[PDB]
Amino acid sequence: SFVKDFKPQALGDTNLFKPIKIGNNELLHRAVIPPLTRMRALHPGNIPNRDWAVEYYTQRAQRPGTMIITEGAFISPQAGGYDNAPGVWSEEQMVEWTKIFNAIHEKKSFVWVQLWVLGWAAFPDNLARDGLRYDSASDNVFMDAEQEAKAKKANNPQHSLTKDEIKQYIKEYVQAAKNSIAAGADGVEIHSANGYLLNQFLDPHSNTRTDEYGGSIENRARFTLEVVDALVEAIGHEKVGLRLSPYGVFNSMSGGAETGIVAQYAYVAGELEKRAKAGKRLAFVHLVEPRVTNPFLTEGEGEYEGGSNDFVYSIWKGPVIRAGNFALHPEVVREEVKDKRTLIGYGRFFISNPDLVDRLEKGLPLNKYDRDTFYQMSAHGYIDYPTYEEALKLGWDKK
Amino acid sequence: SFVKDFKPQALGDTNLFKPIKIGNNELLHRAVIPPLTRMRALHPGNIPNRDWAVEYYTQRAQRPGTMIITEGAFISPQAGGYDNAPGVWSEEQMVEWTKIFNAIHEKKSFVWVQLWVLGWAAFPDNLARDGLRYDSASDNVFMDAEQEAKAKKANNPQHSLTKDEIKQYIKEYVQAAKNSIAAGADGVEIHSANGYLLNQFLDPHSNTRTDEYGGSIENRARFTLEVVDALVEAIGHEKVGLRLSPYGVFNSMSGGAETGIVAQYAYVAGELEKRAKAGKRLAFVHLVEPRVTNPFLTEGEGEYEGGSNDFVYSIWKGPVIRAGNFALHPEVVREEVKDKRTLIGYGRFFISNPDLVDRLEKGLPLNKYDRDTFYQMSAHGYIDYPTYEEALKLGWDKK
Ligand SMILES: Cc1cc2nc3c(=O)[nH]c(=O)nc-3n(C[C@H](O)[C@H](O)[C@H](O)COP(=O)(O)O)c2cc1C
Ligand SMILES: Cc1cc2nc3c(=O)[nH]c(=O)nc-3n(C[C@H](O)[C@H](O)[C@H](O)COP(=O)(O)O)c2cc1C
Repeated sequence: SFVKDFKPQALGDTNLFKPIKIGNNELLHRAVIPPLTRMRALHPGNIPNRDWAVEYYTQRAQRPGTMIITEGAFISPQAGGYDNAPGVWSEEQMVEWTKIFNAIHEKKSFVWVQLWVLGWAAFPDNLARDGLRYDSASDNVFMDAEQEAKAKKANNPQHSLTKDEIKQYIKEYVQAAKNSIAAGADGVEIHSANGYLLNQFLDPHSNTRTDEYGGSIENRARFTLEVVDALVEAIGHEKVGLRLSPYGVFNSMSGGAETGIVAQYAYVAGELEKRAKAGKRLAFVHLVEPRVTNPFLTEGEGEYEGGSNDFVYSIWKGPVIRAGNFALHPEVVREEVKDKRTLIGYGRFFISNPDLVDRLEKGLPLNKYDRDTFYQMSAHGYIDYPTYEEALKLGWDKK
Repeated sequence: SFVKDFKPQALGDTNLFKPIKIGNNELLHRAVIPPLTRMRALHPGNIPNRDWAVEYYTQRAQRPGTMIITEGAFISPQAGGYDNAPGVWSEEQMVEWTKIFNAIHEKKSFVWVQLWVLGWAAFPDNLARDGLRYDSASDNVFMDAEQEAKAKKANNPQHSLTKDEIKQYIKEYVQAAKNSIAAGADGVEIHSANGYLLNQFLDPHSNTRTDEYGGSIENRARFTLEVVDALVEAIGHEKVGLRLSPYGVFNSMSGGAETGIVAQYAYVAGELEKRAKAGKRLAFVHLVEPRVTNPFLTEGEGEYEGGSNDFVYSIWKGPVIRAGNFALHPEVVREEVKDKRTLIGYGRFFISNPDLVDRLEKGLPLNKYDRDTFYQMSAHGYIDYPTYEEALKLGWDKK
């Protein structure tokens, strides 16, 4: 059905439909598809789903000029740990990502691969099966009880990375960014949000290191800015973006309770503008809003309103994509895009509305999403959500 | 005359007239008199002006319940360097500050002494006369040409403080805070703004030290937070406040051009809320707005609007006094005091309008200020600006 009690509002008279250029791409509108894990990749191999992934992405690439950021893709085996999310390190994987990049491009939209490394959010048993370590910034703080039980049972203890092992993750990040560009992607987004490895080094609760990768604002951001610097040398700054969640608490990050958290992220945004001055301005900064602190909570659960992402605008002066509970609040978006360099990420509603960009333009109803197939190895709940027309021929009240 | 083309607006229906408690004081309204140097103290001795200072302060303390922050007062001889600003280290000085504190208190208003240390803004010749060093965070960066000529001619070179000399400034800060409280002040404001010593240690352009007082966000804030910590142990946190100017460029500070500047100040605001959690919440944070980047520029000159002070509210959760070009913009104040823990500092217009708080309440015209007696050793331009009544009996159009 459509979202029952929502009152749509057309947004076509707003800057959400003005073109803007991001990197080398000329978006026709500013609604972007933020990275969404769906768990349909194939085990063994972390292969993009050979039966349904081109159609899913082809479908969401339908309104021309859309920026699409893929699911997070693992840069290498040690970076992974979930059997059914895709990676971007092997030939077999790059043969199905090429097919996907081309079909999006057939539709004249654009595609940015999110590079993902799990840290302590990985399942330590999977990793153990495969001979891999269970990594994190430190080893005396664990994500949670379940993860702790899981590592003891796999007998795969959490491991504090050595400098030489951080350096190998910087080697795999560069390779995986060269492989995505070589296969046809328009750019890569570095995932340094949502409690995954890079964010475990940025946060004071998960990073209790004493070396130059922890213990100060400057040392906690170091691994994230080496990765930005190696990928801007490897493939160019117009092909790189950075996702950050300042106030997120998913996967045991501190959020707003750490009184130091605005300084930690202000510092990253400042270094990123330092580089802009020296010529190397990244394509965009992507921010998860505090209005969603964990994406597995229903819209309106875990709004963190003792803090705001607006500080970033004072420091970074380039395009900002913002994501988090914007589809059921077009009144909030209308205000937000009055800013001229703000793009809006719509995540749960791009799952359920393949044609979200026309619905937003025209003010049409929105298809409800089914939270039970967000992760399922099915086509159902993946490629079978209907466009408005189809939902009308289906008679989703209105027939 | 009155400010010719201004259109007053009564503000009595706003939160600028709701009581609020700051430290131990219960302000009857939220317009506060920010620290204003006027150069009427006596040489030798840096004595408060024995003929006109009680009347000036008595006059501005007229509407009951006003918070008054004094002129900056030098904590000790080495902290000074201007002959005619007052200090708070000797018995002769404390005998005239007592008289002043009592007359403000007679009027049932409150008085907070600003503790001041000059660093490189001092005149190096004066200091040389007296046997004093010309201090700063470092010695290979000088404030400007004039200051540089002045030090060479006095042959009083800029000196990088040793740790032991920072420690002696922390001893004099505590003493001068105990002397003001012992003489009757309601509290002290630490001046760590406007390019003076503590702000020379906070800023990356003036602080090129390699030790633990420079070279990182954490080390540049260290001298400012030891001073906060020594005064909260010496006289209690409800008696201490901190003034900061994030975007100021007066006295050669970086302002908005340093891409690191929001992180540097976010970090100070975070440590200040860390302490609040441990019980020791300071009385207030006082911020100079970017709408005035140097106070010797006319209203509307040097507005810095590529940055905002609103980040501080995300981090510090206690009272905030904001100051900077608010008297000719009551429409901006109306919006700003919708926040429930915001006080407004009015500086050039409290010079010229002894009764500013009633004029603001009632929407009356404003007396122009005379910028040539801001610093003069005269009563004229100090205690002879008229109240509205007197300006009407004088016939300042309307008679
Ligand atoms: C099912 C699902 C999977 C997600 N997986 C990822 C991911 O791969 N990488 C990422 O950065 N964010 C991930 N997110 C977060 C979304 O990108 C987005 O920040 C948030 O859901 C947007 O809020 P919204 O859905 O209210 O628009 C995921 C969200 C959903 C709903
Ligand atoms: C004549 C004069 C002297 C000043 N001296 C000081 C001082 O002693 N300490 C301080 O922190 N600010 C000083 N200031 C700055 C004001 O406190 C205030 O931040 C700024 O002038 C307020 O802006 P406004 O005058 O537009 O209200 C001075 C300002 C003036 C106009």
